[PDB]
Amino acid sequence: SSQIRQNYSTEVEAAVNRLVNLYLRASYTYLSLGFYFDRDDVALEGVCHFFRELAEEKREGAERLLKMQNQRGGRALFQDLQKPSQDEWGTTLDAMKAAIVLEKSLNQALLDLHALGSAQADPHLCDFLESHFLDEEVKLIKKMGDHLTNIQRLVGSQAGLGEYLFERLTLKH
Amino acid sequence: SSQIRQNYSTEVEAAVNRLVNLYLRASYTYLSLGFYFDRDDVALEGVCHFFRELAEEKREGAERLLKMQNQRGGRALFQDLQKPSQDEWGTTLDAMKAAIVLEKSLNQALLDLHALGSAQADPHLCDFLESHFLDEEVKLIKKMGDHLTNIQRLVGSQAGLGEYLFERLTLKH
Amino acid sequence: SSQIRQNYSTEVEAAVNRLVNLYLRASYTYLSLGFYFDRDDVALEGVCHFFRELAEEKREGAERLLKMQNQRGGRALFQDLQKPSQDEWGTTLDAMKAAIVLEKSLNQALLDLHALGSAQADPHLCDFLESHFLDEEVKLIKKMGDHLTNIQRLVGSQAGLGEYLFERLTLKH
Amino acid sequence: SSQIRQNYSTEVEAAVNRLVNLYLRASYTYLSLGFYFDRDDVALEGVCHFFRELAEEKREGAERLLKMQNQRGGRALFQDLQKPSQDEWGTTLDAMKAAIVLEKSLNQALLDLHALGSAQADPHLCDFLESHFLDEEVKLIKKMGDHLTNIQRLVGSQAGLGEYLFERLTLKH
Amino acid sequence: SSQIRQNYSTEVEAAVNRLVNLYLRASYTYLSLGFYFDRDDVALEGVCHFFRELAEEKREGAERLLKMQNQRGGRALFQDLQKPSQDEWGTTLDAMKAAIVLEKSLNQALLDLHALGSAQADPHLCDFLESHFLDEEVKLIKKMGDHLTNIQRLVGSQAGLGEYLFERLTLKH
Ligand SMILES: [Rh+]
Ligand SMILES: [Rh+]
Ligand SMILES: [Rh+]
Ligand SMILES: [Rh+]
Ligand SMILES: [Rh+]
Ligand SMILES: [Rh+]
Ligand SMILES: [Rh+]
Ligand SMILES: [Rh+]
Ligand SMILES: [Rh+]
Ligand SMILES: [Rh+]
Repeated sequence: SSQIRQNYSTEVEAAVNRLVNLYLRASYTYLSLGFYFDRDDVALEGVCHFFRELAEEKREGAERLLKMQNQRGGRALFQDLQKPSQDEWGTTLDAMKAAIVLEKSLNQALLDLHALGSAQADPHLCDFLESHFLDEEVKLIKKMGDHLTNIQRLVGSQAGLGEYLFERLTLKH
Repeated sequence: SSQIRQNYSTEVEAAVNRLVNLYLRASYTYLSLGFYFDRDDVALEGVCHFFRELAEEKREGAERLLKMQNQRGGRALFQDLQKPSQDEWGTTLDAMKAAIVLEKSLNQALLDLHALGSAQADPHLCDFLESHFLDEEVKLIKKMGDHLTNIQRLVGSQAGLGEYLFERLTLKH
Repeated sequence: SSQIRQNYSTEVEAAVNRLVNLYLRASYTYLSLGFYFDRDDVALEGVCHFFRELAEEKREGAERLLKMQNQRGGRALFQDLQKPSQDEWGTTLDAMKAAIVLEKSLNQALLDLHALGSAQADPHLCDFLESHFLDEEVKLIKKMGDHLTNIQRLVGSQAGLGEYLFERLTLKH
Repeated sequence: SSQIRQNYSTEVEAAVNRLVNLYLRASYTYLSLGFYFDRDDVALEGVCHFFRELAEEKREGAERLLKMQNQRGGRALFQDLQKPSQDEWGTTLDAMKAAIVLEKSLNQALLDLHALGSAQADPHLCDFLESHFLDEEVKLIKKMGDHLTNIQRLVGSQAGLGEYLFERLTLKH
Repeated sequence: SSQIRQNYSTEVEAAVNRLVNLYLRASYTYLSLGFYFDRDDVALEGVCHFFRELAEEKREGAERLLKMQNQRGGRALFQDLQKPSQDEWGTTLDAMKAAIVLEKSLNQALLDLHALGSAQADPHLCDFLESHFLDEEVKLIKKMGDHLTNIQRLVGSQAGLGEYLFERLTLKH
């Protein structure tokens, strides 16, 4: 390019690069979450596994965006990746709350990009986001909301017991 | 028909149509119960599965009745299907109580129909209800009573914990 | 929820609940159609099979909508299900005409919902309807139009003969 | 016996022997029907097959009754078997009408025997008739009624054509 | 070329290019015929299949000619492809008549080319037409003549019935 670029605005190109940064930031956040749950003084393997899988999914999301950027003739531009918001993530409940906040933020960014593409008359972009991002995000947020509810029901007056049981009976493979 | 109809009273034909409505109503009730347990703020997958399976069983029961109606030369007549008694179903305990009430009502309707058939000297009807309905209903009600007892034992002073454990350890496949 | 709900209007939530009622009503209509063709004085097995399969498809459509409602954080609300428009459905031709009228009505409801979602800036909804409903409906209506044409060609001056042949040579498996 | 006989009245024993004669008579009637359709000037193989299968089923019914008679300690007593009501059976329509008349007569005899057994407080008899006779008869009569309807629809103004098509497309394996 | 060209006249080269245009035109005609029979108000799947297969065969014929043109050192030259002679094709009978007219025209063009090749002393050309075109065309025209005869016999006084039966019992796979 510019030998292939067609109907692909500079605005959308810039927003795609920003979304890549957001997805890589989310991947980094999930990497931190996963290793926190691997600490010997935390030790919840099912929760390490849940977050490590999400780190992989977010990195895959970034790569799909980057591939799309190149398919349209746009140019990938990478920025610094800011460190995650916390160094320690508290309880499973605290972590799951932070994760849903994070996913809602990604979802809103996807919706904003879809709106931009619709405004720019870019149906390929709209289709691409629909096909590989919007429903995945909705399904993920539903799963996290389900988890949050189960974690909340388990707090009772025996929070340690509840945290163990949720990891053993819901999260662990 | 009337080319095949033999020993099949208008009373039994009408009661079969009413029973079809009752079974379809029960199927609809179980559909509502299943989706309630799928809500992100309820999130008890084993309970969604239990009730969704029952919705299927009740619809199958209605279809078996309708097939029998046609085999005897009776005429299926459908009525409005009233919506389920509740929009929200409370706890697993509340739902299981509502389900046993519902099944007892179906059972009583089957017993009433059997009595009508016996009064009408209709042994095919009596056999049909015996063969595919009465024992199924008894087995189902026993299972629900077993579940109720286990749910009740689990309430303790930690109801959330008990509700989670019953779903994980009894209901989930 | 409201812990997961995002970009999901009360208008769309209400319209989804109405569409569920429409699909369940259509399922009930096809149940009635199927059993009518099973009557000993009608006895067209291929036509029973065609309509019974459609009853299943419409119920599946309702369930997909209900699952989506929960994924978005909306709340399923069920209403009375009105009985089908007829108790007896006439000829295969009459039934197929009623079925296309019914499917066109479902299609229009889908189009209205898509328009609402587009107006509400809800791309997940738009995608969902596109992905699992709009093309299925178009394909189904085409098939029914094909059937209608073949049935119409077969009426001739020997309608009974034509009705038998269409059931034997087009509909029966 | 009388070493095993228990709760088995002379009335029921006599009625079982009469029912055996009725079933063997029906088997003989179906044998005649089958061979009539095998005549070179009739030549409807699907109709020969339908009636020959029924001859076998009726003989099996007689044998099940005779086995039951011996299991209860009753004594089989055979009478002359009267020849079938006709030597020539007309059209497929005529034959199917005669067959439904015949099956209705067997059904009524079964119902009469069930009533006798109920009056004699003979639950084994009632169960036996329910288990192997009443539903089989209902299913058979439904099938014949279905056939009659299809045959009737096919008469049109081209009866020969209709008779051929029904044999080829419904009856033939 | 001209490095390979040997015994290949400019006359034959030009006639091969014209025949390519004729075969592609025939392919286009069969494409139109196929989609006409797919219309919801025509709906004869066996006839769509028959003509769609012929569209493929004619395109293959054109490609074989083009390959031969290159093997001999001739130069493919493409011309505009005129649209088919009709937009709507009437009955199966009308379509089959148009198809035989079309195939006879292709056959005559093949015969004319063979005569040209014989006149030009071009045995490779003569062999090529014999090997892959002349017998295929004769076999195809025989099949179409067979179909025409069967369609004509079926018109009777019930043309719709006949058109359905021919599609179901001769054409459909
Ligand atoms: Rh996993
Ligand atoms: Rh979109
Ligand atoms: Rh299950
Ligand atoms: Rh009974
Ligand atoms: Rh099917
Ligand atoms: Rh859309
Ligand atoms: Rh058979
Ligand atoms: Rh009985
Ligand atoms: Rh083919
Ligand atoms: Rh030659």
